[PDB]
Amino acid sequence: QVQVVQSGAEVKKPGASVKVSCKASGYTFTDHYIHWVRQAPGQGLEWMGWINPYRGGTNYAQKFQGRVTMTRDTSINTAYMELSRLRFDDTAVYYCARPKDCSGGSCYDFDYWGQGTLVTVSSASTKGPSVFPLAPSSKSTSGGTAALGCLVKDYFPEPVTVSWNSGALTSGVHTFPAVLQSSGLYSLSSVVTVPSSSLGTQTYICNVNHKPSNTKVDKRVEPKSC
Amino acid sequence: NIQMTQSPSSLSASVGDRVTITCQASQDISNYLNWYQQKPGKAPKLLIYDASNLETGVPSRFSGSGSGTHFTFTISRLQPEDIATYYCQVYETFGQGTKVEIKRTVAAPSVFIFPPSDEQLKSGTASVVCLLNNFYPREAKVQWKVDNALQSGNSQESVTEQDSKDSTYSLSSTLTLSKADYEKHKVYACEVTSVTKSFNRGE
Repeated sequence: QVQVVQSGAEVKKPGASVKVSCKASGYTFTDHYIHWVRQAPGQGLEWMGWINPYRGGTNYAQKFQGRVTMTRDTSINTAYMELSRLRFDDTAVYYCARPKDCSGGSCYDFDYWGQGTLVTVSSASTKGPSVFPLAPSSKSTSGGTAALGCLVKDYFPEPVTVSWNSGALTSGVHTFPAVLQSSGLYSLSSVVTVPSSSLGTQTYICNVNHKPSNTKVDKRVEPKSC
Repeated sequence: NIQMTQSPSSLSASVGDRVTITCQASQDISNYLNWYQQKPGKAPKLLIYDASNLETGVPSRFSGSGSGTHFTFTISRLQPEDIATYYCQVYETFGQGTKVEIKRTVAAPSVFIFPPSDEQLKSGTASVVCLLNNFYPREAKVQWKVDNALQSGNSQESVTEQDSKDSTYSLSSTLTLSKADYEKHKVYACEVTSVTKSFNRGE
């Protein structure tokens, strides 16, 4: 199946450079152009430029001209986007996309997108998260419904993803967006509501992944006796 | 070169009715306009290409029309999973976007409160979490009372996007205290406006 997979999120200091990879599979890498589109937090989509994998020709928007470099390695079907002299407002999710087949010479119908790559331009260092249980108890039980979860505290940079029972538990799950604490580190909670009659019978494990620190945590949340 | 004017900036509609969004190009672009759906935390997903053609795999309730400078994107019957921001785009220019939201009936939140875990207390910090589950509309005020004393400046709120199934929101309020301060007080109350959920530290 046609897939386009990018490299993981990372934090880069101001004035440094970042290079995001974009690996294409399931189709002839040279038959389609590779475009890059970025999105600042809470903003729209901004086209950066394209590269032709066949010969390597590029075309950059004048905003990034002289500051961006798009290359490719056909032997591994990977395109690269290097952004140098990083500004604080370069913090964005960076996507790569390929267009559909067309004969007009300008194909811009982006039919496959990469998952994106969050680049945080900050001097703060990477810190792995601490995961604590949010144990269900009487104070976490309303009616016949009980609430439980995991607290993911003091990590940097974003993002962390949370699943439950390795993806087998999705109904009732709410993974809140991270909040930026005054300390400069992020924190979020992931919760799920389940029947109170399943406490002590069903096993509930939260799977917290923080790729920037290469850290995965699986914690079983156990009921309280109060 | 080309400027796109997308309208409306945002809209709210009920499940089943017709959602309509327009884009105006600064110059004749023939039929070379595309429409994308971006769910929160997700990459954009192509829905309509060349302004009229349904992209392979896209449900038939999505459609587009227009040629030249005036274009339209339509969802025939809005579904709960269609909560997203939609973009039009020609060549190198993306429209400003339209955040479509669901109007639904009022739902009261289910309020839960979690005392700090013993594991976190060993680290010298206490986080107490108040959860507002599956409520509508989004407006809600949450405040913290510690031994019946109003708190300020030591709590942070986080609200999820509208749920893809029941169109409700969820909110979390996290009161952060030092370990010494947490053991210095007894009653920890979360007030949601108006209902109260509270616990005692020793219990």
